[PDB]
Amino acid sequence: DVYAQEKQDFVQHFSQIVRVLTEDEMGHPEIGDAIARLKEVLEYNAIGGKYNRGLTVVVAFRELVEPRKQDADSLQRAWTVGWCVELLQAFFLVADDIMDSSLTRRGQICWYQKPGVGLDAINDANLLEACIYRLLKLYCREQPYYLNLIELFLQSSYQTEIGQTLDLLTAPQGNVDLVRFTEKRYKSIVKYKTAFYSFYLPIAAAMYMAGIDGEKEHANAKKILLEMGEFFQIQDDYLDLFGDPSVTGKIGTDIQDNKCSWLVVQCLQRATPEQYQILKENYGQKEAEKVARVKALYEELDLPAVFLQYEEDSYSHIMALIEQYAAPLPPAVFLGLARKIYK
Amino acid sequence: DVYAQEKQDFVQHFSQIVRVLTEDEMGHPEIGDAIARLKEVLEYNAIGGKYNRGLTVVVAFRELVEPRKQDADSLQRAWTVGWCVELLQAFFLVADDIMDSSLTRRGQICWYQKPGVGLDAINDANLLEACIYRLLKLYCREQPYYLNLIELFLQSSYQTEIGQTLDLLTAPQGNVDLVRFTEKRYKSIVKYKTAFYSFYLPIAAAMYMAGIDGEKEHANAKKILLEMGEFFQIQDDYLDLFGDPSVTGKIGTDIQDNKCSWLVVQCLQRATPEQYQILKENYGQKEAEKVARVKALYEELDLPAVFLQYEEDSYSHIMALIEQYAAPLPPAVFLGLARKIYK
Ligand SMILES: CC(=O)Nc1cc(-c2cccc3ccccc23)c2nc(/C=C/P(=O)(O)O)ccc2c1
Ligand SMILES: CC(=O)Nc1cc(-c2cccc3ccccc23)c2nc(/C=C/P(=O)(O)O)ccc2c1
Repeated sequence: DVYAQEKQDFVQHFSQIVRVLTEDEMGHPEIGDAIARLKEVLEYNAIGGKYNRGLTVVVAFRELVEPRKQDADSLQRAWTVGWCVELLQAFFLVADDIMDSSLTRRGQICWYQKPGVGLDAINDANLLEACIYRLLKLYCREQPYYLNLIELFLQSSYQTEIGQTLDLLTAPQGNVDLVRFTEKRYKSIVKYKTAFYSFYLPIAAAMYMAGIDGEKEHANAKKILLEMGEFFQIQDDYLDLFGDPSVTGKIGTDIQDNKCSWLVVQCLQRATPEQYQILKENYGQKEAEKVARVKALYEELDLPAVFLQYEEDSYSHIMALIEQYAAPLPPAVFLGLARKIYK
Repeated sequence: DVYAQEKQDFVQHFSQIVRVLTEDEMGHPEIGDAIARLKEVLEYNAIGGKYNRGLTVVVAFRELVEPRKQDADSLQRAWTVGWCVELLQAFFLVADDIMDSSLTRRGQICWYQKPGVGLDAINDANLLEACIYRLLKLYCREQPYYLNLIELFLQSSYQTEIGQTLDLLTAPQGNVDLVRFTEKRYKSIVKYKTAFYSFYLPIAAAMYMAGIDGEKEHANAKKILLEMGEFFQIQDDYLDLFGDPSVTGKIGTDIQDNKCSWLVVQCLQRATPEQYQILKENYGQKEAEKVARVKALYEELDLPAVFLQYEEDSYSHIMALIEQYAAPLPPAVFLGLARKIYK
């Protein structure tokens, strides 16, 4: 498995990334302390996840470039670009965790929750973002796709932030309103908040690294990748509730947290005025009594079967997209990822 | 006065900036709400200040470019780049206000303190940052200084964030330690936190817009501009305490807020072990009794005269820098600004 293989050389490349990002401290000892803090931030925040978005950059680079044109240097840049994706994510997670008052991330305490950190994590989240562009400069400045990468990370930050704004408008911190939890609104939040950076960004960055810079190829890649993104989030919402917590490594939280899960959208789409009332009361409460009452309504409305039919239809449609829009890219670029996303 | 003049056309250009930044909503009504929120953010945060950094871009552009080469379009871009500086600042202020738990900014309630906003201002601060690069793309993508501007805003965000990290390490939220309040540390905080974006960035952006892209000219501009920045912050710390609040439009806060003011650095530099003890007790307290006791120690240590001698020496040195490093730029570029900074 292309991913499992690559994981070692990718994670060992983090040591280099940090060394390089703490190198300006040598010529400027004045900022040494801030750099020392920068090291803590990266070491805590960029490490610990599965590195799936970062690894997509590498996997795609290897499938888009001739093994002859995959010299030591190209690879060093490929791992760096994957790391910039992880850095982009680490920045939205640090920030999101502050914004949603989260306690834990990847099982460990959120960076902002650490004693001594707090709201100083806001500046930390900005520093993780700064590193993206610092790395792009250090590794890619002489490459023709340099401006291309800069722009894509930028466009992706804005897409995500715009997505976050939409999500923050939909489910406010102290407001319960299932009215604005529509299918049309859900797909948008997922497109802007998740899909762009999670799916478009990693292949898109490898495409540019391979010299595939065409507006249309990118648009074809985007057509496919955004749809995969839509399925991924819908699956994440399903696995949050109905998913066995052993394999996933997560416990049900969407219901308590008033989140705009696909389940609630579907529940709202298919409900009698009386069925809507029960959810109105139970959804959003930190009481196992009410949390179990919501799962009982989803079950009654046969949503686990509305999802199974959706996963069946989605995989079908994604293959129909791959057939239609892969060319001239190798279908393996999208098939490798689809394999990971669907079961 | 070059600034006072320019202010009108600059502030009227904000209407265009917002129109342009809310234009993607027309082709994507899905995100309309987020864009509507983006409008609130810009309208509140980017408007209300003196626009001094933004106006420096314009003033410098006008002094670096031949009036013949100052066509309608060049000007539209010049006002946009000035606006990107204001947008850069609006982003550090929104974030800083959250980080330091500030109540008011420019007399009005901090954006995060507004009912319904709160920590959602973190995402807002990120959106103001996104707009910089969105504008640069919309107005400057066909220009040879395009990558140059992108990079400078990026380098300046990181410089500022690195500065912020240093400042957050120096004076922690619940920790009183005057030991790390050194001259060497103060100059660094000021260089990274304030000087780079406030002084280098605006002239530097106009330089690139004028086709002055040389590493050495920029380094010469930087030599001068960073020194001006050092004087500006030292003056801001002085005016915070000893300055008449009518002309300034601010009331003394540094002492209560445990801030690494130049005054405290000087007080610490020139103090008997007994004089240090009095400050140790009084500095950082929300009690008019202790706040007045600190101002009495600064007064006794003749710091208002240590500042007057410093302002005398600084203006002298800044002129010696202008003589030495202005060429081939017109000295008026730096003299116009120095005029504004010194009395
Ligand atoms: C059927 C199924 O459970 N699929 C599946 C597939 C992936 C996934 C794999 C490869 C590339 C990706 C590229 C983009 C998005 C996802 C992926 C996946 N990723 C994560 C990310 C962890 P982190 O890196 O945040 O710490 C979590 C759960 C996942 C589940
Ligand atoms: C002797 C003296 O008080 N000088 C003086 C000069 C300026 C200043 C002028 C022009 C360009 C600049 C460019 C960079 C920095 C400062 C300046 C100045 N700016 C501000 C910024 C306000 P805002 O725009 O935050 O809302 C506040 C006080 C100021 C005082």
